[PDB]
Amino acid sequence: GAQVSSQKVGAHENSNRAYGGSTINYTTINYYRDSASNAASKQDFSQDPSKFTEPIKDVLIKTAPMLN
Amino acid sequence: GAQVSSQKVGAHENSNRAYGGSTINYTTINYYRDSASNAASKQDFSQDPSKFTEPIKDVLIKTAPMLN
Amino acid sequence: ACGYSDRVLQLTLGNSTITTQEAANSVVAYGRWPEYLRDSEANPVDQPTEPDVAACRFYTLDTVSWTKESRGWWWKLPDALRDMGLFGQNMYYHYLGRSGYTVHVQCNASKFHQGALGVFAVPEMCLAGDSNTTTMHTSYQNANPGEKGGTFTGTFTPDNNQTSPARRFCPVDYLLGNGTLLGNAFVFPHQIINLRTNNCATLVLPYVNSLSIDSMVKHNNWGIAILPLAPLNFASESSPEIPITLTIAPMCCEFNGLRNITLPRLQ
Amino acid sequence: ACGYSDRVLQLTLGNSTITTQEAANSVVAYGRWPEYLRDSEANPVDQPTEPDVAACRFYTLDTVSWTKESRGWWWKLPDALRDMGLFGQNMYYHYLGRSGYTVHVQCNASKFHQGALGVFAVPEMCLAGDSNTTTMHTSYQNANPGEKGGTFTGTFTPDNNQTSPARRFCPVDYLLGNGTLLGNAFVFPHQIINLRTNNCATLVLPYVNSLSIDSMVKHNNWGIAILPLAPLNFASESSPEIPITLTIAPMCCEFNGLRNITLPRLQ
Amino acid sequence: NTTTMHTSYQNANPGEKGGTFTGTFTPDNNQTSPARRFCPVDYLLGNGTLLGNAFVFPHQIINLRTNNCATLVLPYVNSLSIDSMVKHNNWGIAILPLAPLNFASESSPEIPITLTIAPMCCEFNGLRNITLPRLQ
Amino acid sequence: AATSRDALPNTEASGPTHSKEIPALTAVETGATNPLVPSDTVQTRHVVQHRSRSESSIESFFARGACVTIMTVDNPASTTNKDKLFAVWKITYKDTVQLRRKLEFFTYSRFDMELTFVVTANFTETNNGHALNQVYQIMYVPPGAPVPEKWDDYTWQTSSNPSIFYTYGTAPARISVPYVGISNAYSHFYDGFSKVPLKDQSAALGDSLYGAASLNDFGILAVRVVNDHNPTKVTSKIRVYLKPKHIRVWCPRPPRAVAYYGPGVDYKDGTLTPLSTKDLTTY
Amino acid sequence: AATSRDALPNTEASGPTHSKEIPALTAVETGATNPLVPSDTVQTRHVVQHRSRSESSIESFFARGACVTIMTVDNPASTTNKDKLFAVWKITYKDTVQLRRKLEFFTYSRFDMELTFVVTANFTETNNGHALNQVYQIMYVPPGAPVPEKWDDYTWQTSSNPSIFYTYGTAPARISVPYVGISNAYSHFYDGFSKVPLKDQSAALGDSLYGAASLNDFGILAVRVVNDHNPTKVTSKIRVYLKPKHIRVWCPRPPRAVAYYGPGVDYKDGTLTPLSTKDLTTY
Amino acid sequence: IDDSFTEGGYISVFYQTRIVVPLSTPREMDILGFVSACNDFSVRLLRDTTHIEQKA
Repeated sequence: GAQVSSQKVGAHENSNRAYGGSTINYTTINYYRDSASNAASKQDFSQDPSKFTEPIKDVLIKTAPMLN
Repeated sequence: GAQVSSQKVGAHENSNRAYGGSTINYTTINYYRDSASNAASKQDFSQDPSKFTEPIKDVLIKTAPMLN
Repeated sequence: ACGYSDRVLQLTLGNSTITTQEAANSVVAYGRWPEYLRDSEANPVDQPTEPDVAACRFYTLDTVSWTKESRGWWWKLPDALRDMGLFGQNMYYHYLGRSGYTVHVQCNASKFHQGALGVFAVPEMCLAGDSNTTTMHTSYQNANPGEKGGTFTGTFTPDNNQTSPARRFCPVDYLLGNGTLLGNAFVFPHQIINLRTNNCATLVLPYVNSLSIDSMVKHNNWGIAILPLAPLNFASESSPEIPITLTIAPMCCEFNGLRNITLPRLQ
Repeated sequence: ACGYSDRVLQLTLGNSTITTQEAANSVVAYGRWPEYLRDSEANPVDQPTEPDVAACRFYTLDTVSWTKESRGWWWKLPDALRDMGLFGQNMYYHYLGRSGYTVHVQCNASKFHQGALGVFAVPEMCLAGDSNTTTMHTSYQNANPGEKGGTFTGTFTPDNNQTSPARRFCPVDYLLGNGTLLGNAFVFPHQIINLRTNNCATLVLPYVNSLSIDSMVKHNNWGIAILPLAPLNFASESSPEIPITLTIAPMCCEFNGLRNITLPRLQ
Repeated sequence: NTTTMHTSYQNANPGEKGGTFTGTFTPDNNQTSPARRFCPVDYLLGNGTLLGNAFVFPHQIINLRTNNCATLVLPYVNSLSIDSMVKHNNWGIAILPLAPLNFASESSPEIPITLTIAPMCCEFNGLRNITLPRLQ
Repeated sequence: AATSRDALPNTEASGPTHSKEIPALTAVETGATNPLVPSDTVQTRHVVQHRSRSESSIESFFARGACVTIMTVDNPASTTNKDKLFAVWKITYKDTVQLRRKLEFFTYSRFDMELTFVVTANFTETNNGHALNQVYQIMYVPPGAPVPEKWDDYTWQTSSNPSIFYTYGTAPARISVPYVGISNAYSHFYDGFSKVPLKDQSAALGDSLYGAASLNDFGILAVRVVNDHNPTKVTSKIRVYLKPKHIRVWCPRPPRAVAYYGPGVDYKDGTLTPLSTKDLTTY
Repeated sequence: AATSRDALPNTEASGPTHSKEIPALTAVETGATNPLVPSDTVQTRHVVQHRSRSESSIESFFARGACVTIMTVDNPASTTNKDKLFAVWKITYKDTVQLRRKLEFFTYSRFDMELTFVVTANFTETNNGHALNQVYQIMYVPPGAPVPEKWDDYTWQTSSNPSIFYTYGTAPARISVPYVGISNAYSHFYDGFSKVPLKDQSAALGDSLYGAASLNDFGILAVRVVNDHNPTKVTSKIRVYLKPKHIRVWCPRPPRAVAYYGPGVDYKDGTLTPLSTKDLTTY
Repeated sequence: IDDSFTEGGYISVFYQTRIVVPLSTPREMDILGFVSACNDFSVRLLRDTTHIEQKA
């Protein structure tokens, strides 16, 4: 039950495909029944730093005056 | 997510196919998530030696006289 | 349109009402605002009691005087309140108590004074003791100062008495009491009351903890820690003094498993 | 809507940025704003070079101290800058240089001081010398004070030395240096910095001159002249002192006919 | 022959005047304080690599019989998008007499070689205060 | 959709200005930090930014496997007057400064501990002797289970105790462990006591240390030398490397500033001075 | 489409001539080289050329893995009066002539360094002793990280330092590294200084060596003997072989003509004479 | 790391005027500086911070 995904190649010469065109993939196969044994899939996300940077009981427009 | 490609066999006897006809392939499988870990795919290209041999602010016709 | 300028607010949780006029548009801990326990992530199986208005309202603790030699103060919320009306009585009556907060640190001067008070709301604020021999040995009676709260110090002083020790925290200020630089402390939900501008800071803190609902008598959650960033100065006068005073309000709180009354050795 | 009230601005010409907070909504010379030379009215035939960001940015000249006996100051723009980064180096390298400006005269006090500085931007400001014998004999070296600028005086003093003279301008203040009443001077593009209110004046001056593009090393264009209208007073104190400081920014400038470097006898 | 690369800046960047290749290598012995200069030998193109093989870089041979000038247009080449100037150098011209000059049974003849360079499509970032290197 | 290996928002171009818009001016009281982009305080060009945060992601920060502890154990001659050494380490990262500071930036954490073992070994005594390739037992003794008395006792029968038998000189042993926490995140910082003191009891009967939660959270590791007393005494060391794999973190606490002291946040004197000198007016 | 394993343009046939076409005559001033094919200066037949440049391709030239350095390390008896030897080599190909000349034909390069380790080991002293199969740690200490003080110090805890634990006698260790350059190609030749000298400073305060760029480009390798002081002192050698895999090259510079001297292009006297003798008129 | 080739630059606050105050005001006020990255910043190639040492 193959888990084929795309690597993030830096368009390197003769790596399979780059500035001549083409993509690069890699096969994965979870082998153990217990999930906490799978390889850290590294396909992690990224949230907006707002819940820490911009946390206010209102909204802040940058071009506006801070302390209204 | 198999990467099957054709080898460049020298039509050797009983190698799978040659002067009796036939082709020869080989399976590849990128196993690591990090591209810089893939096997050097050796399917590299070849540019024209012109940017070094024939580099001029004009064009050079061989049958013509060099210093026009 | 009108004067609905960020500078004026009117908090009303429960039957109390704060109405400040230099108000620096309030902070909501982590975007996440206080709420009740969704059945989807609940834990204890009985019916959770909810004082609602009975507790949710604003309770003023006691005021702290603020001089030049003032080195900062620190409260332990879950505990800080323990007396304050019913949120005090319900506090003890149950084995489990999940409570959110709304801390409004009140403190105003004239246009002629100067200074900045960094009001930092640190989740799981484990302050460090004072015995170079044994670690964490800090006594409860002493570890939970309540309505009065504790106070940061200038430089560390090791507790030597060992026939029997003084078992207290010796929280140094530049290390935010928990051995970690103050200058970097601006990472927790916070507001700097900067005397020139705003004359109060309002942080709404939603219950944060590794558990759905946990204890109160035992385990603490948020802890406020107010430190003078810019020291207070007024006129070529020996020493000036303004009085900082916080008022906290427990919001969306609920408590489980009623029993007999808890009566901790706070003395 | 919001606090986009006239009192706050944020000039950004080039890689520099001014952000004043008492800002009296700026003046644009004559409605006409600074721009490049339209082919329709161009004159010299080569390719005009344009430093763009390299020059266009804000250059702070040097600050002037402002006391009670202070009688005013005066700069000669085209020249005033002559050093200030590349607008200095490009300045000299070409026979022709058309440049627009944005003068931001910075100067703030407390609510307790008082006074008004009339910042007048006079086009073709020909100030008068000081030799009752010969007229206009004023020396170059002396006529172009640059980054430092000159200063208006109380009452005229004739230069008597004649074996060899002092060849300087003797610019009287009530006559705006060019023998014409100050009270009537409010005709040129100007702003009065009136300490109670605004703490700066911003005038954007578009290149004005009888020619499409002219010289720089030679001919001057605009000239700033700041005069204390309302004298400075503070508390029954001998004498108070606030420091006025201008920052100019050459805008839409272009220069023609590159050569060898000009090196004027400025000493 | 003692320390490598110790060549001084003041000396390493000759500017408008430029430097000049030499006949045979001469080791700098002064060591109370050294002469810190380059000693670029010609058959090794100064960078320890044969001249006869040097015809690999963009080049033109001005061969007195024919052409009386050489014109090479060099596009900025460097491991970086845009780099420094005061510091890091890019291209470097190196003119070497391949066929030695001769004229008539005369003691010695002399012709004057003169280059003229033109910086093309240039751009510069981050303005500051003026740099004033110790070139003396 | 915004993954860790994207590409930072490309820098947009921007010319002169004179607007009543005031990006540059903040006011830190609000606690909010002005999200000013380079494009605001200067004229910027249109850069097509390729760089991505793919490596700083919470997952990758903890991508390397740190050394949580070392464990000395040794097999002596039968005739040894002393009992045979079998080390027993209590699972808890808090033993070495490194992994302990990384984890400590965050208030709470949910990770899948993936423990690996690099076991080594030399002949103690000067004596010139031999030893047939030893095999080690690394028994995980779950919180509350009976911790091993003698080296060779019944406790090691391991009928229900996850154990590994590592043969010396071979690919270093590895066993993945899922979030074994009683709560919903391992609390890197516990404020409060494990037993409240109650007036109708003695000061002792109900006391306890600050910051301590569960008696045995993670567990304990029993490691013996499985072979019998051999004439040539061989001491060994089992360095355990813990690498948090499927991980998550909450509340960004400021990093440890002064040298660690004990299991609790407490700090010894002297070590109290962290910063370095520098003139308030020298680059 | 024109790959490296094609087949050189087949030789076309060609008879007599008497044309005003002048292929044979060039004029090297133009710098351009006459692309004259055999078919021009002679009558050629129609050869169906099979040969292909598939092996000379930039990728295949660097297809073999060269030895960038050797590293001596040794585990002595506890009682050793001298500190235990742990070698530390600064990642930089420039240590041996071979790979250094190949790379040096080109001005710039972008490659993925694929480091392999063939570790060996013998008993130093005459003494007849034994040693249980040693295990080595090859810690990559990134540019700027703290380089290891003693053999067994905290630096080796390696909480965030890519390290490998090689057990002696086994398939030689291998770790691939992606282009770790700060720029967009490793500059095999850097012309210019790392600090410009400025008049308003002392000749010292602002000086620097020609050709040097970054203090620690590639990095440093710390390699210890992981086991403890064993009566029989065993010295080991870790030969690292670097093989540039996914590679690219720019600007074809003429190959090094005279023996290498130091990290910089500089050259010692004597070695200055490279060519051989031959009579200008003898085959 | 304090590398010369990859130098940072120089930051420096000066008085563009002077901090002017009225009578009966504290003549010596203090400024606090804060620093942070922008949605452009990013780091790479992880290592062990020099900042905290484990003595013995």
